[PDB]
Amino acid sequence: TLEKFVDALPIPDTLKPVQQSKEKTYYEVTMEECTHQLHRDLPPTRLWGYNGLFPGPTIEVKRNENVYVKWMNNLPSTHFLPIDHTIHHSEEPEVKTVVHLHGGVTPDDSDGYPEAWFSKDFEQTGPYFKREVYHYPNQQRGAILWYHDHAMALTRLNVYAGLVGAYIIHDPKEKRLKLPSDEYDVPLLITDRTINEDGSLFYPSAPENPSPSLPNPSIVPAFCGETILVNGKVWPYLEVEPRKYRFRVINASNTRTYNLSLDNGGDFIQIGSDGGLLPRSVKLNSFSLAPAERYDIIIDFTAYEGESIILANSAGCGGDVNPETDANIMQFRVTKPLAQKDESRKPKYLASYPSVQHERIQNIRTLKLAGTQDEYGRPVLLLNNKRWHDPVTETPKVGTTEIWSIINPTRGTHPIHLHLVSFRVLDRRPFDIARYQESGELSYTGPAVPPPPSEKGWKDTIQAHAGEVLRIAATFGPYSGRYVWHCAILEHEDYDMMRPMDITDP
Ligand SMILES: [Cu+2]
Ligand SMILES: [Cu+2]
Ligand SMILES: [Cu+2]
Ligand SMILES: [Cu+2]
Repeated sequence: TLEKFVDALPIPDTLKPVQQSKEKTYYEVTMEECTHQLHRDLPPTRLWGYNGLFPGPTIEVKRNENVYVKWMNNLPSTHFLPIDHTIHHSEEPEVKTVVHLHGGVTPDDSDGYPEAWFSKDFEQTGPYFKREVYHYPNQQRGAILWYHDHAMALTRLNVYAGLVGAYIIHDPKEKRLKLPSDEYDVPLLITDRTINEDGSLFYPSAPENPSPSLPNPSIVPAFCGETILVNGKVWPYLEVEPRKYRFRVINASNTRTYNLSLDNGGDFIQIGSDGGLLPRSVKLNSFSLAPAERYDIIIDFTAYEGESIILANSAGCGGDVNPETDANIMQFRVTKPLAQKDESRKPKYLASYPSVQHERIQNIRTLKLAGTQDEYGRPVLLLNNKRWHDPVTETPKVGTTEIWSIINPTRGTHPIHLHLVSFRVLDRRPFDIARYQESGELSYTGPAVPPPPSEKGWKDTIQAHAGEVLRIAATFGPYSGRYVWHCAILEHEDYDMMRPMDITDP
């Protein structure tokens, strides 16, 4: 297996507009079969990429920039990854695609609804499709967003194939904080993969111990890659200057949760969560990062000139972490000479607090993380006992604020994500699990615990741990329409831990 730290980290180019005016910015991105080398010692890999790139081009926008992206499909009619035709019921094309701007404050027909998919040149289109050219008005806080495929029953596959990319919102009012910028502001999209000797992607076509019950192919409830990539390279190194850098850390992995640290025991400074700048910077030695979460951090290399510091990982996936493989993410080498004085800062005071506003509670939704079992013996994961196709039940009123109480009686954590909104985190609290499943009755086995400082700002994707109740608060708006919410573990999302979320007007 593969030598760590032999390839330089790619930094995806910033996409140039096809057309741009003071009034609007117009982009085109076309999904393409392409080939790229993921490691010095691998034959080139066949992948699917936005504009033929893996990752996709980084998109950079200003707050309130009036942006249009025409997302196009120029992919083969047949997939190269194992499709399990038994998981959702229809004839439709095999390959369907739709692009979701994760974290985007987006009108509903531009949010990438799972059933607004389209095939090559939009020849066929799912029943919720309305438009070719998506509109992102970016009337939101500066933040790290990312874009990826969201097609019904295909998300885990189309993302694994390479359909991911970063999208950054710059709010000019933050410039005065003098945070590291430009070359010193670098996205890190982390994706675990398993790669065959011939260089092709491997994604499992059935679980461990294929019971000869199951279909072929069969969806699996979890995927753990043998290798870790950052920005499309296996275990890369990045040469940095001895100074402060900002990194936009994005977990673009299907299932895997990371728990990140530096091997010299040095510290990160977190300045931002999914929803933007935290009110105050937080010094951390480590942090958890589940699928779809984003951490905006500063790493201060000033005193570590000449050193090699590994970005390490302690969280296992399907087993204890292996020191020689998945315990490693990437390696910094502090050997780039300074291009100029480091005029960047690491302030304490970042932004006005979340409860700067008084909201009033319209509704309290109690939501259970559960899971029946299917025809073939496989676990099916469900939000509050509903399938995706059942009539909508999460129906908040535009303009109003709800508390959502997520109850997780399962043995694992679920990163729950809501489209459109970001939200504050209130608390987590433990409970009698056997009692909850035996009777449907909820008894707390300890006090409510507030979030850690990492989670005191704005979030859109949030870890709900086993045996706990998580409470979040969201004001739903500013758009009304048809959106979704789901577990961000893609293997779960596709079967069937995803439900519609209607935000109503009258
Ligand atoms: Cu999203
Ligand atoms: Cu997503
Ligand atoms: Cu899940
Ligand atoms: Cu989603």
